[PDB]
Amino acid sequence: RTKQTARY
Amino acid sequence: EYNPNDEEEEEVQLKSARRATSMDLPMPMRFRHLKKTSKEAVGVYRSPIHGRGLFCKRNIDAGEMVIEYAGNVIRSIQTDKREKYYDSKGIGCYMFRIDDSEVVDATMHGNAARFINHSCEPNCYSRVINIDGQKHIVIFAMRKIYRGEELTYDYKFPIEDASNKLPCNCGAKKCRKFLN
Ligand SMILES: Nc1ncnc2c1ncn2[C@@H]1O[C@H](CSCC[C@H](N)C(=O)O)[C@@H](O)[C@H]1O
Ligand SMILES: [Zn+2]
Repeated sequence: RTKQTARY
Repeated sequence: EYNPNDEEEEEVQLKSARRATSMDLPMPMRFRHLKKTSKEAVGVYRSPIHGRGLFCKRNIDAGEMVIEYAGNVIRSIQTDKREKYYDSKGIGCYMFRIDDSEVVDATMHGNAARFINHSCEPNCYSRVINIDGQKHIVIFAMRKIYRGEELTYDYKFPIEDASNKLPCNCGAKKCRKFLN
């Protein structure tokens, strides 16, 4: 599962 | 009377040096020594949350750069094919999305950042920074973190619904029960 961008 | 301090009156006073990764400096100056510093700051050990985790080996200051999520930057439209290739070879896939069109692929040339587990009450966050025309994903401490503590961040998976739900083992009082 590719860690998401909304993470930032 | 003799005084031990008479020869020290003009001497430079010493104290503990503050790491560049922790200081109020422009990003490129903090980043320059991140790789060496990170090898001292963190390590991979067995975790109570899941499998293996990244842990603090030496006190980390609030807001300090912990570790870069290392890997090769690729375009977003290459990921699916890459995931299938790794899957076909028995290789564990590790990627972190930079934005909608770019992704860091840590599968073949990654580091210990890959082992950071999710937690609903995290102590780390992440940022994208550009150094010398190169994008990097960098993990920072939300607070002071002490030797032995597990470093986590919030994966914040889009809320699936059914079924489809993966349980979360973070053990936080405010746990959301599912990773999604
Ligand atoms: N808080 C949590 N609760 C349940 N599983 C988790 C979790 N945080 C990370 N994981 C597991 O770890 C994966 C991301 S990779 C993190 C390193 C992993 N522990 C390993 O030993 O390689 C997730 O897909 C999930 O399977
Ligand atoms: Zn949780």
